[PDB]
Amino acid sequence: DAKTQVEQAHAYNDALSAGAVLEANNHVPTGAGSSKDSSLQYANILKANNEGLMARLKIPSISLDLPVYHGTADDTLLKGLGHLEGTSLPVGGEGTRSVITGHRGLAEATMFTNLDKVKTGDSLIVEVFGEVLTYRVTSTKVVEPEETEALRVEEGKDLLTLVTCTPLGINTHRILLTGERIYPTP
Ligand SMILES: [Cl-]
Ligand SMILES: [Cl-]
Repeated sequence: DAKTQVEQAHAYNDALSAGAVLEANNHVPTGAGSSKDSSLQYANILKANNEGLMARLKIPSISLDLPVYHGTADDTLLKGLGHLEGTSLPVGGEGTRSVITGHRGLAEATMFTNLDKVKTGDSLIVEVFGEVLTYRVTSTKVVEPEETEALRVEEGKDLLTLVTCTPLGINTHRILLTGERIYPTP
């Protein structure tokens, strides 16, 4: 059912027009995608356990290794990183953009506090249902509270986008970065 869950994820990504927006003065990114097939149920795809675990994300340059969950509810984001519903599931594919968010500034956990230390050329590594996908960081950006940033699919690229979030009512700059799929020798 790992084989199948990954095939289901690709089918979901095929039906989805991925998109997101970082809204002005919003503490979390906003999902902004649509699906040509709503029978592919998000919660049930890449469902590794009953708590909604999807994947793990590693960023060796900042010693990060965290669980990735379905969705970006408040409680989820205190357990780990949230996948932003409306964006591609993190199984790759041409014309995909997967968005994952996590807190900065907490005392109780690091989460994405050191995301600003990530630089172009660094690896982002997704471990998902037994597969390992590597992305190389190609852009980093500070998005100030007053700015709005659309996150759209780019051509036939296979993109992973990470963005910081905060608790509700904490209005501060976001760190946004994107990596593109690469293929290290196995
Ligand atoms: Cl593809
Ligand atoms: Cl805290």
